[PDB]
Amino acid sequence: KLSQDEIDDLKEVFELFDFWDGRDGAVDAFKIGDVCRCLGINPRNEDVFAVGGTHKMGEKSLPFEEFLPAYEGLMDCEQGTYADYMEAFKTFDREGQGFISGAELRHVLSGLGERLSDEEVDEIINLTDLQEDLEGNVKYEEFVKKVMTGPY
Amino acid sequence: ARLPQKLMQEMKEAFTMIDQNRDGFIDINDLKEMFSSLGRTPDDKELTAMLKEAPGPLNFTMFLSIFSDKLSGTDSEETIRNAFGMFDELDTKKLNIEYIKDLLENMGDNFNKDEMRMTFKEAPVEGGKFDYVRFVAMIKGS
Amino acid sequence: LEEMRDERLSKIISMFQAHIRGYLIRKAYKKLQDQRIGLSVIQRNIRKWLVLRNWQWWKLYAKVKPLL
Ligand SMILES: [Ca+2]
Ligand SMILES: [Mg+2]
Repeated sequence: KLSQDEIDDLKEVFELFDFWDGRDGAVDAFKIGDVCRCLGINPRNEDVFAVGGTHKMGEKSLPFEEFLPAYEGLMDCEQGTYADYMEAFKTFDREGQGFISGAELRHVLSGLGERLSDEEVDEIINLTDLQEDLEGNVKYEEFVKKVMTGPY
Repeated sequence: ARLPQKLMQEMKEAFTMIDQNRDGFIDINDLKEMFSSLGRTPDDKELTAMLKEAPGPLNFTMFLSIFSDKLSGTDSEETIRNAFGMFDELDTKKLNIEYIKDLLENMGDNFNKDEMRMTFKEAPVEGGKFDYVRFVAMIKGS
Repeated sequence: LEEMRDERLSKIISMFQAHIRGYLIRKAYKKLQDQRIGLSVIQRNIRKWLVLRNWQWWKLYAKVKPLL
């Protein structure tokens, strides 16, 4: 299954993260998720735990060859679609016009699911350049599209 | 792995200035001459000992052999300042002391306890701020 | 039923947060690569300095470098 071009990429990224926790030919299991994120997949935390991901730094370290099978195990994780996302946000939409309040937006992002931190919420809202109007409302469709299309 | 051309050109320039003879060799007279132009001039035994570090007569090729490994992966003041600048987003020109300590000791090619100690013994640090611009001047100078 | 509906909503949100986590990390990648070079430059040069700072040849060399 795994393309040789893909295995190359994983090595590039594995090496970077190896460097960042102290270059030894090993990546902390705590960073499995982020390595995979850098490779362009979007695993849930539960997904990465399932593959041996840990809950804090310094419990376990993986050499590349224990890492490859994790990345392969994560490549088939369910990834959300635009339609799932619209359906999700529409359950919070009080009048079905496509607006949600910024406070509500923060509630779903930081109060539900795999809760994000305030910093991460602040950051995504900043990076996506999402504005509220004078009544503090946002168009979630814009936000969803921007998050999906990514930083570049 | 190296060494870059600019470094070669520098070394040649250095060698050229120390060889007051234009002889193509550095000897003890060249050395005394150069040191005396810069300040204190070390005693003849220090000088002879410096010359002894070279297997033979101090040609430029011998000069190279004496410096190449030790200068191998060194970078300009500028390059190093920009290296530091990459951890200084707001361009304060300082780094939180704890931050540079963490980077140096726990990441990359980790510094051991002795490297850390000698690194910071004389480092410019004040109010928890590590002055990397000043630090870079220091590691290039004296 | 209603348990299933609540569970799928929660999973969908989690996937979106997953999309956000991804975005964030990817956005940071280039800087992470640059910082790696940066820190390599720093560690390597500090290490070179520790070796050659008491070496008489280097002390000479560094006094000559500015005059070039
Ligand atoms: Ca490592
Ligand atoms: Mg001469």
